[PDB]
Amino acid sequence: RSEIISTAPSSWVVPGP
Amino acid sequence: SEIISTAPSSWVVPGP
Amino acid sequence: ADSQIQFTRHASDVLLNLNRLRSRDILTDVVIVVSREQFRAHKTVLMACSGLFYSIFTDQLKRNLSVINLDPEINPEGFNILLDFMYTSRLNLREGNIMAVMATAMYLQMEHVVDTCRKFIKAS
Amino acid sequence: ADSQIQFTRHASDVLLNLNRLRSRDILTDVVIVVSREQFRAHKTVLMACSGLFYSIFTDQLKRNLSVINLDPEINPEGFNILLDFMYTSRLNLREGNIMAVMATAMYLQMEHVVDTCRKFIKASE
Repeated sequence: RSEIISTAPSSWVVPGP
Repeated sequence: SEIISTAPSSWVVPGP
Repeated sequence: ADSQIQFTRHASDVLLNLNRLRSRDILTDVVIVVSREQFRAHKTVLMACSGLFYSIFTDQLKRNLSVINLDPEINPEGFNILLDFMYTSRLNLREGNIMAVMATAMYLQMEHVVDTCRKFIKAS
Repeated sequence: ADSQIQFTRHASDVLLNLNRLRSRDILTDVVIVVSREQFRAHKTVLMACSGLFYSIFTDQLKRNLSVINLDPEINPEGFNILLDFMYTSRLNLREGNIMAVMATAMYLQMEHVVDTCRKFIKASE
């Protein structure tokens, strides 16, 4: 067990259309 | 310009 | 074997998506009336940033109001600037509105914004 | 025309407060039913993290539902882990659970999580 960091952006972005 | 602030919110939803 | 991963841009992507919902009027559940202006919002976001709004939606006679009227003394521009701040993190200030912004932040019980306003009265 | 001050910890403070509202059950507005289990949540938070939930609450016949049943095929421990993540930023992955965690993220249409599940079975035999 160990706390690691991810810089990954979310693939989910709410549209504006 | 766009200055940055590092202040934490002073508002904390109560835990009761 | 065991693990825990913290996504550092997650909070940020949530907030970004909450603001798109707002700007498309998706699941917004209250209108805040400030004199003759009206702002749609999500109660949970309001309660997550303002102590005043926490108390309003936590009073069980008000929890389920879909219109809230702020005190008549509250300024629409000051309110608008704080609402944008709630949904973006960005506090947009000018010399000709900074004190109204500060008054509004006091009322909405967002004291770190108030201190930032006061403290941003260096140059001046 | 504006001096703009960015509060770098605002988003996290907001997310933290949304979690307190969750665990005190304040303004929660939906129950997610996963086989046996029930999870109270805020619809807007769900919609802000998953396009599955966005497709659901964006359906006018479904906007106002207060209960939502997921795929019976879905694991309750997987969904609980994803739900805590959505509210905290922390994905708690075990060797024991990771299987279903990934099936859930996939179901909930959250690839960044799918990908860190794959990028996790690097520390694999």
